[PDB]
Amino acid sequence: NPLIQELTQEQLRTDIPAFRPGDTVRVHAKVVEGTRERIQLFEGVVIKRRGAGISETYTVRKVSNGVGVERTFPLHTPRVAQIEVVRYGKVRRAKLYYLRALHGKAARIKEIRR
Amino acid sequence: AVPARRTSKAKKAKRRTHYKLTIKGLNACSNCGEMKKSHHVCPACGHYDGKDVMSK
Amino acid sequence: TKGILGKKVGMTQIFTESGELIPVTVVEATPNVVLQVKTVETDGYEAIQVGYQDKREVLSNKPAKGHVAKANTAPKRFIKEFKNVELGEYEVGKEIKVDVFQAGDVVDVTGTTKGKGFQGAIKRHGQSRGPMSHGSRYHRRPGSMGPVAPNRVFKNKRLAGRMGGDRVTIQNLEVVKVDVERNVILIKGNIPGAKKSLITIKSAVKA
Amino acid sequence: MIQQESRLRVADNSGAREILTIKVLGGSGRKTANIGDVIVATVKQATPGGVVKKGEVVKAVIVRTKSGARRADGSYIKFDENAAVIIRDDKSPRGTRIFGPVARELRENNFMKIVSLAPEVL
Amino acid sequence: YRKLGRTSSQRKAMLRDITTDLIINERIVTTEARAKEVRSTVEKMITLGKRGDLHARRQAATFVRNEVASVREEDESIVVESALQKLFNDLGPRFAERQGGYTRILKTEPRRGDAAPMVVIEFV
RNA sequence: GCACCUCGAUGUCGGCUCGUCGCAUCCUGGGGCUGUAGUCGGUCCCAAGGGUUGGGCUGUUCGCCCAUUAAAGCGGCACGCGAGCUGGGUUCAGAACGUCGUGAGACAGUUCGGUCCCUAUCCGUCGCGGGCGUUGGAAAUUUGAGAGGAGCUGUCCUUAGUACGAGAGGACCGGGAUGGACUUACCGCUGGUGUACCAGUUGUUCUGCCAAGGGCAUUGCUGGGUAGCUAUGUAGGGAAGGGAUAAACGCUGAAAGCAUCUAAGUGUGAAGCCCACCUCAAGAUGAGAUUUCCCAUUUCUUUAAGAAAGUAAGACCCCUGAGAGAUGAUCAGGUAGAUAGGUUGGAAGUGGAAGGCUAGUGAUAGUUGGAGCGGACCAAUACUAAUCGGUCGAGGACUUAAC
RNA sequence: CUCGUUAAGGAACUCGGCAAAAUGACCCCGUAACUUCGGGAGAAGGGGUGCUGACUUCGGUCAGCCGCAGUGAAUAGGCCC
Ligand SMILES: [Zn+2]
Repeated sequence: NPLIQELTQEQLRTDIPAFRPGDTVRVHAKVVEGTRERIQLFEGVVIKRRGAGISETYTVRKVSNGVGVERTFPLHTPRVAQIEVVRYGKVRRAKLYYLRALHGKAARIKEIRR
Repeated sequence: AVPARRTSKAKKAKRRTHYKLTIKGLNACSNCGEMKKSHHVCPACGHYDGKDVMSK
Repeated sequence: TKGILGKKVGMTQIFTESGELIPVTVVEATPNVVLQVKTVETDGYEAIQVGYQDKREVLSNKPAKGHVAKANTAPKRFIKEFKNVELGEYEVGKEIKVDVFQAGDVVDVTGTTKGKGFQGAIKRHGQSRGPMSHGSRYHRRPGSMGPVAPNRVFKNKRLAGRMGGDRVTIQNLEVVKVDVERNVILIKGNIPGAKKSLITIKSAVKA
Repeated sequence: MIQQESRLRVADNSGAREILTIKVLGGSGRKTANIGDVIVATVKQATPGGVVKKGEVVKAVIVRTKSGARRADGSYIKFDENAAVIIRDDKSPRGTRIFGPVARELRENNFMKIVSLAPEVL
Repeated sequence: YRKLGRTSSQRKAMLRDITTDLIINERIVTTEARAKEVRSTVEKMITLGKRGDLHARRQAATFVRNEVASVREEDESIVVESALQKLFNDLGPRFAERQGGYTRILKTEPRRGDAAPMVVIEFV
């Protein structure tokens, strides 16, 4: 463990804001359309986070044009530029897998100040 | 499946050559001399490792 | 040519310059020492005997100390021979360190696979099952043993038995990074063996 | 992964609703299809009126599966549906409207007429 | 962690009984597999008896058997100690200044009806 | 066709599982002829290395159909394989239809139903140990006589809209990219599981009651999940070459002033053959090689490759174990000590403990506080257990030659 | 052998959905062809269900609270042409 952490230490990002599963987030991804570079945005609710080290990932749920979409990211990629927390949610567990079988108003998460 | 031929005396006894008993590590007690199993309490006097153990 | 002995630490991840994610395997190799040089006049062929991983001294005996004495090292745990390397260029006492390789350097990697015990023909050989319903009594068995005419079973009829524990080499892997002050090589992909097991790394045969 | 006798919704304006897969073209014993792969299928449910009528053998390309795709930078995408678009043998939609969102892999496989009409391209 | 010939709830019953003995008796004869599993469980109880607080008491009370007494005590009454009360008043303060390792095992002999290897596990 | 063989018993077809062999070759490789312009083809010769698909209908082989493929070969092996599976079909006892018979009953006509036993002695096949040998006793590193695995193939881009051809159409020979099926490892990622991990919740019973918990109800049920084992996940592979050849094609050349690949001489030439790549291997009784370690008591049968005794180098018994494992073996250690338990910090994981406080008529909520708990994972630490001991194990033959 | 769970697909399995999985309690709404007028009928298809307070004409209804889930365990029709 400590030989691996030392090698991988110099590649962890330091500008990562704190968030939990349940919060809403805007990810500033990076797309390459031929030679062009460009930035998209992907707005949704964080539903997963499974971790320990450079190997940390999270996933975001969204509903686009009547179909639900999920996108998982590593925490430390340089191919993301920004993670912004928009709201805070009141939640009671770590994996919000029950959201993937609800729609509209049943899938509502209450807000909370922090 | 059933034995097609009976087995003779030589082949029975050649099977039975790895069918014995062993009497492994036996030492002498340090306190009372008599033989005892190593890493065990001595059954004759209740001493293990120079002290008394099966007493109060 | 180039070749070193080391031990297996584990697997991790890494991002590249362009920003791709790549799985990797850390191998640790403290300096190897050349203990003996084999030639055609003495031995009949050409090779080099290398040692790795220092050993406490209650754990060796007198013949081993005598063999390691002409090279001025501590007794070693792992001793291998490295062939097809222009001798010259080498002498008893020398140290081979990880900066023998650089990033790039397509390489071969060998080890001994993990042990798994007594296993059946389905896990051991990739054989398929029989049906699980429809009156069946033939789930997890090795098949028919052959035809009637030769009055016997042929060889290489495959069955149950002890699985794993053999040596395996994997060809054409890449060195992603070399770190000298720590004696570490990063190799792209997965390697055979368990953790703390001996690993050998040579430059590749197919070039 | 989509195999023989899987059922897909249609994300097109062609007159088909449900489709049943018959083959996974490309290879000789290939099992499964993915996002950007071509298929031979039966129309199982049509719409009253429409260029395409039920009982027809036709070709379609997969967008939008549940077990989705993986990208080189370590990130993934997954959808809640399986969907396809009926195709005209040189990759053009036989309809004029794509519904719902579409995976970005359809660019690399060169369905450029379809990436023009999708509402969102992820 | 050694299945001991039992299902999951019978193993737990058996361990909960053998560690409440040895709290009450301080010296016991058992087989050799049970004794190892029990060294682990009993020392986990003693480091809660040394912690001392209410949360530790209620943590131990999920594992120590209840309607068992351990009495060598009478000033003038029938005053009973409860084998959890002994854990918290007697055995914790005893091993105050010792770090782990509150037990020890000795090997004796195989049982007559079994040839099961037997063992004595005691405290100090 | 015959009736040698088996009547004190030799169990039929398709399917399943597991294959192996022949070549009269289905694809891929190499060629000669064409009524071969190119692109596709016809036919004959050499070639068995590898490959040769999923459904619908019938008990069904056979067959027809659908959608693909480089291709969807034909035979032998008790028409391979029931002490390995199935029992749909044929061929027991019940019942019915057409039909024959006065009748009892009958039909390679049909219909619905209908009992498949076996604890492996020997040889054989897959794995794993003990004994002795290899001529002093030991610890390691190895050469390779032999042997086994592997061996498939598509599409696009370029050469080039070039050669060819009225047009339509469209190459050889080279170079580059990316796939299908098959296979060797592995758990960082995406998932599966995870019965001594965390949480929620129903019924009833116990810890005297309240609060807080234990037992049982499929692990009571429900939501997650560490290590380990895993594919549908991730990495790699069948790369390029050399040698001798098959069909075929020569160069030089006479018998036979010419001609002629052949007799003397001299070449080219295939996915095939021997190497090249991977793994096993000196019980290869032809038992191979290199480096290092250890060096002499007592009586005589008679002095002899004699017996017996204590030892060296080294090994084992016995104990703690796991990266190993059915057992035994293998590997890590035995106080010259981190081998396993415990302890002290940490991590994954769960998701906000108990006891108080505050706001509510209450159910509950907020707060002290990312709290408490935490199997297998990571560091340190001799606190408990690896104590004390015993057993085995050399003294090196003879002949010839050179030094 | 007897049990528990399983990504994506969902009868592609086999003589045949064999064996499993799914439905299952109570209250309310609704319910076709056909018919010997009794039936068909639990046809099919849908909704409610915990806890606290107030009112309760009576049977219930309103306000509030908590969880992924309220016949929170065990027991109990699959249906159609
Ligand atoms: Zn004694």
